[PDB]
Amino acid sequence: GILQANRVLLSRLLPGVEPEGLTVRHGQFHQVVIASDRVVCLPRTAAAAARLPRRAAVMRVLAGLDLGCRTPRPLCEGSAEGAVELPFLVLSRVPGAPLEADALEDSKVAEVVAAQYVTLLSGLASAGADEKVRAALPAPQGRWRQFAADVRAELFPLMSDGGCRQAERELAALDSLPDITEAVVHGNLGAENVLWVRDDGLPRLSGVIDWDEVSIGDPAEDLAAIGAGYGKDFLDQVLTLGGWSDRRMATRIATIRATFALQQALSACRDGDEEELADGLTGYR
Amino acid sequence: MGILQANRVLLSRLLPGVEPEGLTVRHGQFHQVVIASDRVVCLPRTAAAAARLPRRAAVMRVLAGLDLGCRTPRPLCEGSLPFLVLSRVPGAPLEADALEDSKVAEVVAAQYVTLLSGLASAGADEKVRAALPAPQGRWRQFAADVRAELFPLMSDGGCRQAERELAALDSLPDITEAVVHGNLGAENVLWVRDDGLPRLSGVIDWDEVSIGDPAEDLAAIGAGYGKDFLDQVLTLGGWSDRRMATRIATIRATFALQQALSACRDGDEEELADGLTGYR
Ligand SMILES: Nc1ncnc2c1ncn2[C@@H]1O[C@H](COP(=O)(O)OP(=O)(O)OP(=O)(O)O)[C@@H](O)[C@H]1O
Repeated sequence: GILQANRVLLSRLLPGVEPEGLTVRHGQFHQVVIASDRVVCLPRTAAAAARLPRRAAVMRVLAGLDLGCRTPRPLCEGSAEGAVELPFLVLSRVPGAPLEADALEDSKVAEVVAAQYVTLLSGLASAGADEKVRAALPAPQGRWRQFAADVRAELFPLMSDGGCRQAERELAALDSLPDITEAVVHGNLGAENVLWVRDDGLPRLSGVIDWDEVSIGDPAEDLAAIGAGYGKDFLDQVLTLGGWSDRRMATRIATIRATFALQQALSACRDGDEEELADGLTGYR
Repeated sequence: MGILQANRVLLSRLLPGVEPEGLTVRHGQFHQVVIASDRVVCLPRTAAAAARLPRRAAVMRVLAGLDLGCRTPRPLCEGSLPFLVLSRVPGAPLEADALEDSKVAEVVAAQYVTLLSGLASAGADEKVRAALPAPQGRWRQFAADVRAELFPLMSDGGCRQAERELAALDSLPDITEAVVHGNLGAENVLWVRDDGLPRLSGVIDWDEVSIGDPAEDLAAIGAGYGKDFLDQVLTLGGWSDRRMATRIATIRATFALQQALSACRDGDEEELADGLTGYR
């Protein structure tokens, strides 16, 4: 296993910590070892290792943004960004737990949760128009067109005929999407990546984790994730509070939201997370 | 009234549904700090601190983008009492006792080295240098203050000793290499314990932050944990040269005077007494 394989390095990074007591999250390029107060990114390949210098820069940039909440802060020295490759990257662990959809049935919880989503997304949006932000973050062109290709190549073989027909309709709409490169976009802003304080009172946003797919892009991508997780009414509340309820935006969200389970399945496929692949392919096989 | 009751409107906005009377308040010189579970609310103690709070928020944002190998209080929200909401750095101070174990001591020293290296590296960044204060001849200004305020409280002998110590200060080169925390005592350095060996969580209380001489931070470490542990840090970090040693000793020798001076201004009689122990 990954803990066993990297036991020597982990003993140095986490002195006195028993390897078996730790946990692992699967990424496309990195395996993420989760300790009590910090996480250790271990590159799966040498190409993944060559990515880590850039990742350290990106996480430092995110750590400087005004989002109203925490992000995983790089615990390397600044010079690690100038390396050709790193054998690891350590980040601070964001405290808190996901919010279950249940909590939103209370309309005061819903308001306060929505407002904090708006602070986060407004900060990401404004940060998108900043050249030092734009310089450190990727900004792929025709990502939608290309995502559709990846789905047809990588996921259709795992689907039923009916599934492929369902997915085809969803993917086809994507070619209508404008290529928006305005905001910092998390790219995977499902409920498990948004952490709230385990404290008395109403939910308070602790921070956001798993920035693997972060880019300069379309804010509708993150709003789509929220809609997929929490449904139309909560989304509409976020859009209203944030000033984003125009029909152009609403339409892009709709289009992207219909692909969001496929985005999850594509991720699970590439990082070998079996259960999340099964979840993602629910109703496509 | 009470500070929690007094600030109840703001607290209800910043911490919705959180019972104010369940909170705690602490303070330093400039700020009343309401402590919540994962964050603190900094409120100005004076009209001066109120006017400077925007500036402080700017500095904290810069510090939040530095690679120090640990956490700092991240600005979450600022408004106008002006207020600043910062992330709460988890963990507790390390007691000197723990350093008696040499494996704990090596690991703790190494983590101080990372922190101090990060501060030093950041000091050569002009965007950092521009955002942070950098006073000229701070040690001469201090010396003038000590003579004006403390000498009258001191014996003749005491004044001889202090005058020597202050002379030594003037001899120092006026270094502006590093980000200097400026108040890096044990209580401002927080640790995760009981999960293997101590891990440095983060560092708090950055009100005295500046571009200056890192000997100042190293002096503070020696004050809190003694010369053996400081020696371990200096050796691990490659700072064990004579030049650094002299600067550290010179700064170290002014800690009692620094305490007496601050105690003399805020009328804290017991810290003024402690500070002046040698000098009267
Ligand atoms: N980010 C934080 N995380 C945890 N505790 C904090 C934080 N900020 C402040 N505190 C707590 O509040 C106390 C007072 O804060 P601090 O020393 O920063 O006050 P201050 O008046 O702003 O400082 P100074 O006297 O240096 O101007 C600290 O000793 C600590 O217990």
